[PDB]
Amino acid sequence: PMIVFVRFNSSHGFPVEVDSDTSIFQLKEVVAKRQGVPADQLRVIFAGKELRNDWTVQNCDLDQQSIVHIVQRQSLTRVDLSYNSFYVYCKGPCQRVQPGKLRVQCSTCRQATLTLTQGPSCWDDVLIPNRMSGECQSPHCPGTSAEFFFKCGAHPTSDKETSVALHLIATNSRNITCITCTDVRSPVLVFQCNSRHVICLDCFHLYCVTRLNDRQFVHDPQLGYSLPCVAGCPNSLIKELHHFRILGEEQYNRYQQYGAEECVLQMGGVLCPRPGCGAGLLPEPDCRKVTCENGLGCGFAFCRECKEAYHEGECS
Amino acid sequence: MQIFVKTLTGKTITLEVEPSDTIENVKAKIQDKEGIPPDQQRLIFAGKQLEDGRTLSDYNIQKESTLHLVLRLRGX
Ligand SMILES: [Zn+2]
Ligand SMILES: [Zn+2]
Ligand SMILES: [Zn+2]
Ligand SMILES: [Zn+2]
Ligand SMILES: [Zn+2]
Ligand SMILES: [Zn+2]
Repeated sequence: PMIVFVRFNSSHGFPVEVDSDTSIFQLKEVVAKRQGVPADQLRVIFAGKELRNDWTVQNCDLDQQSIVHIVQRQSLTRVDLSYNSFYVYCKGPCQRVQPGKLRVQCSTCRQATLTLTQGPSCWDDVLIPNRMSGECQSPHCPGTSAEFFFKCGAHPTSDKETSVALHLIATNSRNITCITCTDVRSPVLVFQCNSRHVICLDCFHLYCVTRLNDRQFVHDPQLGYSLPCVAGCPNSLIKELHHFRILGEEQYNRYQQYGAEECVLQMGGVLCPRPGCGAGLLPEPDCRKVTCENGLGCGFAFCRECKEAYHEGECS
Repeated sequence: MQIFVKTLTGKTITLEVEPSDTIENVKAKIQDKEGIPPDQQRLIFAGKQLEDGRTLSDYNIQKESTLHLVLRLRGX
């Protein structure tokens, strides 16, 4: 036996115990009795698809305590974008990289009632907004645009309990050796250089930690603060910066802080030199007098060039 | 959902947002809390300057994540 959560026309999810071999029609019957409606007017929507009455729960790839939407009047469970599953960063309760689930909602009413016209065939289809289309089966919604989302697969997750997809991470099903340690591990991160160099998560973490602490991350105005392929290949900066979640919580926050500092500096700004401040400031380019100014700054007025208290004339 | 906005001093503000909120909405919320006019705010996530027309979901910004705030000085 297993439990399936049912959201009945956007209602709060109630559990239904089923068997692996329970048919969708049987599930429609019990929900029908509970809601006082005829079963023939029910439609079951899951993972971007309407489930047919003759399918069984296990045939529909319904995991334990997942959620189906029921409305009135290729499955995303089997998609492979490139076991070879997807991975997310689960911020809680796992606080780690975990195998993920690909799901989809209506981009206009934000409910998982949109059925896809076609399934996604590449990461771009699920990562680029509005790339895929469908019909929101909600009674009063004219939504036609799909909004994909990801959930951690290591425990049950509510409908809005989403996690960021780390689309460079792949199951190492073919035992590719790590470019840096030469060992075989799973999963691995695949850089988007021409060579598609593969690195294990142990070495990727150490790569990130050592480069962060040495201020060797790279600032790119279009992408942010990132790192390229460990082998130095060109045009290989990581674009989805949540991959640096592999740093762990403390170092990830230090990464975000350093990245913002570097962003200020690249925009031609200055970091306030007063001890205990360090506020990021963007004065006029021609301006030598910089004042760290309702509750954000420390009030220090300093010379942009020598970083001492503002002074007339040449520095020193 | 809850997100945090921090200056580079570590000063922290908390906002209630939706993933579909634009960066301009986020700046209006910051102005509502701290009085900083939006024209002086620059928001940064993971080192990337955030654009007024984009949404939090456009940057995959998650519940409880942090944006960094730096200030444009117009006086200077
Ligand atoms: Zn998890
Ligand atoms: Zn809708
Ligand atoms: Zn390795
Ligand atoms: Zn490479
Ligand atoms: Zn200051
Ligand atoms: Zn000076």
